[PDB]
Amino acid sequence: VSQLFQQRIVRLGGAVDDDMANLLVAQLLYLDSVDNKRDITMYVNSPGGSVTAGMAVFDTMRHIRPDVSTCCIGLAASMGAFILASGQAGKRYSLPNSRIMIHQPLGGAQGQATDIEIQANEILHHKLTLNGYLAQFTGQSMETITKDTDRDFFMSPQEAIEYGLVDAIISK
Amino acid sequence: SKKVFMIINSFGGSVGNGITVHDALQFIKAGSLTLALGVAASAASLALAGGTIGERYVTEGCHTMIHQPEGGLNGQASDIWIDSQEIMKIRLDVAEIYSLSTYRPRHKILRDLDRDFYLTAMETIYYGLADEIATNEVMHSIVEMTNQVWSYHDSKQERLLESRA
Amino acid sequence: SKKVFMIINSFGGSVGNGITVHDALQFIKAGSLTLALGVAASAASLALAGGTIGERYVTEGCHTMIHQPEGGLNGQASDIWIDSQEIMKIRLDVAEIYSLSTYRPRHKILRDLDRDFYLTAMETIYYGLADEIATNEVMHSIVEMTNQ
Amino acid sequence: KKVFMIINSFGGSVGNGITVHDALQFIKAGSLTLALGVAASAASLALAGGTIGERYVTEGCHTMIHQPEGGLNGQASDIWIDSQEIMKIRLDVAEIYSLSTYRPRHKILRDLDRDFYLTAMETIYYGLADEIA
Amino acid sequence: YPEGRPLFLPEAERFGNPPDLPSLLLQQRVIYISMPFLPSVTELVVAQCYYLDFDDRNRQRPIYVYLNSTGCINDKGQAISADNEFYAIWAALGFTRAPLYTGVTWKAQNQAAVLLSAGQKGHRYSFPHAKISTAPPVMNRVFGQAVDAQLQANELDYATKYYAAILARSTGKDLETCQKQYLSRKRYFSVKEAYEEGLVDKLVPGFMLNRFRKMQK
Amino acid sequence: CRPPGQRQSEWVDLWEAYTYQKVVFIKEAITEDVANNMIALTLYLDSLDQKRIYYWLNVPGGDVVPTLALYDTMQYVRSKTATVCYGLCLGMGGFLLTAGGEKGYRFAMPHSILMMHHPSGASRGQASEMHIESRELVRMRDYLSLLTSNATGQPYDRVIRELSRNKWMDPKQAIEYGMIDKVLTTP
Amino acid sequence: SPVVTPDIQIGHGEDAIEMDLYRYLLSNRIIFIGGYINDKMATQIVGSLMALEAVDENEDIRIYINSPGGQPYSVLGVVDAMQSIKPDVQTVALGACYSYASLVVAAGTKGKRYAMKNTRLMMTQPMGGSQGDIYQIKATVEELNALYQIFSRYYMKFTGMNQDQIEQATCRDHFMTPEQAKLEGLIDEIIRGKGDYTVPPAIVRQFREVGLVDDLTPGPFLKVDCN
Amino acid sequence: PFGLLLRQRIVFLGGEVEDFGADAIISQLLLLDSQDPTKDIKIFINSPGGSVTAGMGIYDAMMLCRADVNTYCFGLAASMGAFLLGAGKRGKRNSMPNSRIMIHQPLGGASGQAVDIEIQAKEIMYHKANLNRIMADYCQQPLSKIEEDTDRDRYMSPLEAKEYGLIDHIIGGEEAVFN
Amino acid sequence: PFGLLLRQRIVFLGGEVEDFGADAIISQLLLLDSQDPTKDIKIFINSPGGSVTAGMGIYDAMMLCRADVNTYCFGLAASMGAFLLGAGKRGKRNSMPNSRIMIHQPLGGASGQAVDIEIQAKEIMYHKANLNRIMADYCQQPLSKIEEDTDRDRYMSPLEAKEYGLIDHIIGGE
Repeated sequence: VSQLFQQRIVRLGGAVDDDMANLLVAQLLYLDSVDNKRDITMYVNSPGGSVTAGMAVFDTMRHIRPDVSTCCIGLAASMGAFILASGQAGKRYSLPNSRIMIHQPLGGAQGQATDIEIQANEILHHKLTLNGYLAQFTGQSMETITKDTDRDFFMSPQEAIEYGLVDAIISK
Repeated sequence: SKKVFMIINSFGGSVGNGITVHDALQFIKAGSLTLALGVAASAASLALAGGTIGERYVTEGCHTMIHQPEGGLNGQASDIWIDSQEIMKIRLDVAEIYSLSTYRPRHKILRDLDRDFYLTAMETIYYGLADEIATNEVMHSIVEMTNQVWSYHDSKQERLLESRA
Repeated sequence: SKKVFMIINSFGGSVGNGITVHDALQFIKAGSLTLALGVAASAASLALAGGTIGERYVTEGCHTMIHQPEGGLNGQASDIWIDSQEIMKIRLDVAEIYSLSTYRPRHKILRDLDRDFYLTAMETIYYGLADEIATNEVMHSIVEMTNQ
Repeated sequence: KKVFMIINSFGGSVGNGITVHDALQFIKAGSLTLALGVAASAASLALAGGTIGERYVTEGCHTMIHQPEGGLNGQASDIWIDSQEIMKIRLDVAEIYSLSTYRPRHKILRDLDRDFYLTAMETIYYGLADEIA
Repeated sequence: YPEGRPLFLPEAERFGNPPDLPSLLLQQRVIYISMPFLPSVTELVVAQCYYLDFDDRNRQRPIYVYLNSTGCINDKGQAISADNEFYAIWAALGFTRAPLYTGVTWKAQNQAAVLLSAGQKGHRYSFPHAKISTAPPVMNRVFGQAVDAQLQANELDYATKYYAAILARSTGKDLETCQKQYLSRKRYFSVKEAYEEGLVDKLVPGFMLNRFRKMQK
Repeated sequence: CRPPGQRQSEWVDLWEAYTYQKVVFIKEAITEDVANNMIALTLYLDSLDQKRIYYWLNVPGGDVVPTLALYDTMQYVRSKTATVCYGLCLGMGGFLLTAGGEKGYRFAMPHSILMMHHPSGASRGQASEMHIESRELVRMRDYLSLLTSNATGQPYDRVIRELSRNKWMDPKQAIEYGMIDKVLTTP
Repeated sequence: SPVVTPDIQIGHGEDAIEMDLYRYLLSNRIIFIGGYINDKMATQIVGSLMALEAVDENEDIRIYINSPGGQPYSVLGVVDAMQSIKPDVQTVALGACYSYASLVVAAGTKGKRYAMKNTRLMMTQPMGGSQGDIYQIKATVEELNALYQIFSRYYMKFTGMNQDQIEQATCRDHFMTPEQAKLEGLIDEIIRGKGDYTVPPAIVRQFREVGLVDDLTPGPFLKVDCN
Repeated sequence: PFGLLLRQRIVFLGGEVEDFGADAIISQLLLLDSQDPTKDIKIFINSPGGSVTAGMGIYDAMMLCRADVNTYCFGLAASMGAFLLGAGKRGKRNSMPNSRIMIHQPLGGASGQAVDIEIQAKEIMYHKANLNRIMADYCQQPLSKIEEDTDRDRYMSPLEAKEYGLIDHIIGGEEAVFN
Repeated sequence: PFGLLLRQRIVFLGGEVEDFGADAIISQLLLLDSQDPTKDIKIFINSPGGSVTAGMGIYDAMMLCRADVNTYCFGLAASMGAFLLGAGKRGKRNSMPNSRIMIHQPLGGASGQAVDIEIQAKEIMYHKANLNRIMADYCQQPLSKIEEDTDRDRYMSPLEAKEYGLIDHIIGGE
């Protein structure tokens, strides 16, 4: 898997947690430092993950002074699809038979009754942060993003272009 | 007499066990009084509505809850479609009993079964799951109602202890 | 109470327990009537053959499964040679019971005992493990004789 | 009137043997102790705690005599306090046996060093029993 | 030395009520099955019909059988028991001269469902919100050779032939019709369309809705 | 103790035969479930008659909170009590020896193993609630030492220094320390 | 090895260090089969067979087999790939063979099937398990009959025996000595030591079946009358 | 070893198909297409199953390859490898003469909310509908006949796989195939 | 990966702060000051918390070096990285606009005697009073409001963290 590092390809595989997010931004610090003109293509394949782990890789891609390219491989369930929509307009690619799922992220509330209400406000703040940023990436209204994110909704790659998740597909 | 007095206290349980104790209280010839205490889950709210209309009471501390049918599914692709349609039949079943007993249309109840939501004592009388608020005053009537129906069997018990002595 | 009635409905167990129930039914002076329900395993068919010949009843849904007993344990080299001669002697011991009660030859019992052999209600009467097909009348006389 | 019990034990703590020892001398009447099979350290305290002249033993019975055992773990200070506990318990059960066997106490601590087993013959010579049943 | 004769309802009414809840149901000739078909629970139901046919005076009162179990197949799909245990149930229940009134509370999974239609015709009682399922049975974990899988295929061959013979006598269909309709796939049945199919006939006796009682008042 | 006995004409269990004879037996450790049966037994014998209650202990240790439930019922009742020791009382079981019967009613066998130590506890979580449970364990430590100082006549400053570490007593030292009253003889 | 197995290799040179033991033996056209034959190591033996195919098309690829069994489809994929290559394959049997490793040593070319003196060979019908409904029970017996019919005509091509001798041998658990497997046609040459001609007890039972040795004259063989 | 077959443009698909094992084959498939878009790529499929999400990425990777692909089936092909067997170029599909082919629908578990069950119930039906219409293109078979053969959980010998349209050629001259 | 940026003084506090995990951070911190004491050392923060004595070991080791210290927070910092976020000097404490800042008091542990409970009680009472003196230094906040902020759990946005004194700048401006 070391041959992809010289071709400026990073791999987003499995559920995103703290040690994977530290390794993923470490590869992003090196690929922009060797060249600030060529893009970085990322193969996203994730079934979900933590709330703060997906937000730790979202902001560092916006700091890359050249654009990036995101290609869906197989499936992105409620955490990888947010990484797809945060890419550059005109560089969001996907497989023709892939799958895009948009859902609110998982997360628990362990502690006191005063503690579980003050930490659920952060989850309600995470829902306004995720749906607030996703509405600016797809160009749709604020109501339609908060309407379908409560339950799991799978999206075909053909209907993902008209909705605004991806920009094009690689058929060849 | 022939009255049946059941107490309602359950925070969980399967949805199918609540429908069995519902129709077990329907085919009784005499009346039935249901008193809800603590909570009313999906198995307990069907037992609360199974009583005779006019004798259903919910305390201020009790909280009625409407829950979707939870189930465990495992099989092939042909077997995963037939049992998931049964969940649509159970959701049609618990919305039917909630419609015929609470004077409510089926469309407004089915807009409540997609998400779990807890109810209070004031929303229980407004929806129609109960009839009166079980305050401290009407609770004294429940004490005197269960005293006459138990002394009707205890009067025969008092005659058997005196005959044995 | 000159006759006893024991309903046989079990999946069977060890072969040593099936020997004791067969030897005890052929020892008492009173009659022994055996009726099977469901199946008759290796520990249960010895109680089926342990009854007296003439009053062994099986129903239409009744089956019969005959097989050689399992066992074995871990040990030294010569310790396995001792118990393997015992399992071969127990397998010949249950073959003597099936050849005496059903009047079958000894070489044909071990051929059916080599594999898991299942029997229906029809071929159990033809083999010799039972006597006739049970019905309502063969057990209506059972429940009325035990009342006095 | 006279208590009659069967002694049969192969294990157990010796602290429970002191509870059944003092309970036998609490009875005003005599006691008949008849040991069968195995007699452990908790069982030999009830065997020696009976009345002198009525302690029976069979031909195949044996008596296990050994020091107390315990499990110690924790801070450094309470190990030293509990080290004197197991020492004086071993000195307590030596004085329990010394009231019946009429032997000097320094020879019993040498037999209490390791595990000590007795057959039916030398049990009478060591004073744990009286005669053979 | 005296004989321990049993007492029945024309004789034991002076000895008081039974203390435990299964003994009230045994005096009322009602068998309530709330447990799946385990080897522990099948021994009591054989002794129950043996007790009802022991010293009954009239021997003509209908026996009420209330079933609520998974049969031998659990919700996950594996076999917690085998299909041969049901053959001891129907041979012992149908022995008595009394008619068999069968009822269902909630569920009947592929072994209790064929016993539901096996009762007396014209009195199949059922709750109006129960679930009925007829599927072909499965076998437990068997590790054998090629000829060992053939003899296990013959055991399930006799299972579909015996279960369709009960449904042909109840619903009034052919032998191959009940194998194609019921014993092919894992399907489910409601209460309303099972009356048109022929599984049940009526509801429980004395059933009345609490809202329909308010309409009378 | 599994075979039962008789009271006057019928079969009754051995621990319940001494309950009618006003003798209480404690053989297992002091836990939350067995302490609910002991403090319900003290109120039952107090309602019937007013005589001296006998407690035979075999406690090898236990918790702190259910032991204080049995200690407070000794002073609440209007009857008298007497604690007699056979076997061993370790941990909080040795504190119940000095519960009542201070006026010459604390008996013990000559080979009883006694044990006195400070109580313990464990509760983790937030650092702010760790200060509150530390105040509860401190207030339980000195209060348990104040009751042993008044019952045995020992000074309060000596119980804090000695019972903080491991301390074991034989019945020869239990007389001079005021922990027991008399020693049981052979009859 | 109960706790750990160290890397038993040797690489030594005057200037550079060489590879480990299994990499050096693979370069000399020698393949080792060890452990359970699952789907993971099945691609290792087939993939090394395709690696040495592109190096040379005429040299004899040697495969060393030492396995107590394996998956029935994973051991099926190594036989038909071994028969669909250009050069001949010299098979050497190591340790024991339990109903799947005895097939790959019999699948070698004629005249190159070499077995050792104390090798254990075994041939049986394939096993399996029943699963669920009767539509899968009938699929299971049709699968076990398909695996039995494929493995039946494998031994007919490599040994040249009759189908009645295979059904009488694979009915129960039959363990074969290489002296007995040489008569059956599974192997081609017996490997012995420096004049090692000891008689195994399977041939002493075979000599008792034909009437060459009795209890009175046991000969210079081991004792067998202790049954 | 495996690196000797990589420079000769031959990859291996062995073991159970997982998400970690999916992108390892996709990353090396695009490297061979960028090096030489004219030379064919030979694959070897030996899989006893896999997920329907990661298995479709291998099918889209072979459709993304501009060069022709060659398939080889050895060992097992159970419900995922048989779909990747026929998905290659027609006329260049070979296999072993005794390898087994299993055409069956994928599996899946469902749990959770009542609205959550009906989403994944029609999702695995849409996966069943998409896998049937894709496999019916290169087989030259009608849709009603190919949708009922995948319901039967019975393996397929390579003798009847040739006229079925799933495979083109058999290595061995088509006489070594045993029934 | 991590070794390709370790030569330019890049420290990643990934994962939970344990006895072995924090020791790898301390042992690499002494390497960077010994080779060059004039250039700055960058420390990245992405950790959901950790131990009390181990997480304190990163703060005093960063104060041991004589060079400059830059600290950046990625994702979530829960009472161990958030205390280490403001541990650097003023002016070079930058943070991401979407990173969560969690303020929480540390935990404790005791198992033995009741006199061993009060030893660990005053041991964590000393650690609570220690960090309130440190956190009030680089934030210019009084001790009255900084003790109640550590009482309850509070997830803080970097918009209000700039005026609180914990961070200094925001990367990106918005």
